[PDB]
Amino acid sequence: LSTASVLAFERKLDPSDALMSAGAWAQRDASQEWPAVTVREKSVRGTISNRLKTKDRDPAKLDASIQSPNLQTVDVANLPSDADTLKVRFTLRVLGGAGTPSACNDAAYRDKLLQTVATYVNDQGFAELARRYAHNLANARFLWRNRVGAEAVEVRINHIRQGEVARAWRFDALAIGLRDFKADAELDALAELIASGLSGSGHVLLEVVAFARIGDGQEVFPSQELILDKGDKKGQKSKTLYSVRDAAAIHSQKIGNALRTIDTWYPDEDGLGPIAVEPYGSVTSQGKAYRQPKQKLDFYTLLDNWVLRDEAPAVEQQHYVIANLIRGGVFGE
Amino acid sequence: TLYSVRDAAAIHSQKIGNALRTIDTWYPDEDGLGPIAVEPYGSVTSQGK
RNA sequence: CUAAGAAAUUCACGGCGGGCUUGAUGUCCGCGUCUACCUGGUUCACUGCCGUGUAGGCAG
Repeated sequence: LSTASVLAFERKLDPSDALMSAGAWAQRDASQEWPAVTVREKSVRGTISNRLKTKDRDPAKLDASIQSPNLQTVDVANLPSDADTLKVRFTLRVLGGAGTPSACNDAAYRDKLLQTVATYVNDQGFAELARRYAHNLANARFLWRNRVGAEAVEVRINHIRQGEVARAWRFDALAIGLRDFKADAELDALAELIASGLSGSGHVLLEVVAFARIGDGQEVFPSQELILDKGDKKGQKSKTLYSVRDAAAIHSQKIGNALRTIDTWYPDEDGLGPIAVEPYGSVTSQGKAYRQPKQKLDFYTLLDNWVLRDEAPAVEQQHYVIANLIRGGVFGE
Repeated sequence: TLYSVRDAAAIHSQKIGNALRTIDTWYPDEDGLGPIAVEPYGSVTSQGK
């Protein structure tokens, strides 16, 4: 018996597009009304400071190229000059039961995966993965470049049942560390709530409110809208920021990628900090191919070893595999 | 067109940032001119050199 | 059984120097607005001396 070839693990822990507004610190308690940060426009005259060749380039050509300016046009977004706090608000559906997919060839593989995910729900419900998701919510990983340089970052997490509240935590993202993962009673409570929310025990819907003193007038960093620019259609414009209806927003993909930094046992290194959890797991910015497929430590070959040969490595690799299936994606080519 | 914000005339942030980093006094030409801005291929483009 | 399935995609920046917009002018002529009226609106379903617990007689 072989396994299914067309498989589609689905999205789970879906965050919303984070909207940004701006106001003053210590009046953040009664703040549901702050005006949105909007993407402004300005012009740039710069030099050319990139690396330049010494072969097949004329001396007069590079003398004419360095000494002539570059006049591009970019987008920015700043806080107002009397507002020193970047508010970031988003919601987070926690669905439940990310084990089984909904695209399967083999019925025997599908209920076999149901057998092993019911085994994992039986012996221990989602505890350390819930710890790591609740701790990424606890600090400000969703604040990417908004985090560094801030003197005070607060995370407030409310839970939704009806037009009312169920619990109101309060997390100090400066006091809560960045690298070494610990556990505390509020973090235990949030990890327990979404621990119920992950194993299909019902419906969990959260909304997270963040605050950050940066300083009045400073640069915020919404995400960047992409463009191909392959050859022709060069353009007067660069740095297209991302927006919604009249506000500066962060993509769902990148705040989800901020939620999915779990793996501390990748085989390349273990003291540099965690990386992003994905098959062929390697962060995009570094470019170094972490989690080489020629070892047994993929999601592909490891799932093929774990569902046919019925053997197992240590429990942390299974935490990585269960984080892969909570992540979603494609198994097989 | 002059740069502005809501109801206020403004200087860009990078113009102030350029005026802060005018430090370099060891470009190999001379000390007769003075400090220029720190830059790779350190170029005062406003005088074309 | 949602054209099924899924995705960090980026870091840096000096726009600037200069200028004569000016000359001249007829907005005109004429006109019918008129008929009738209940604000008691409660101008807070309320303001005050007996004990600051529903515990009192006034042209309220």
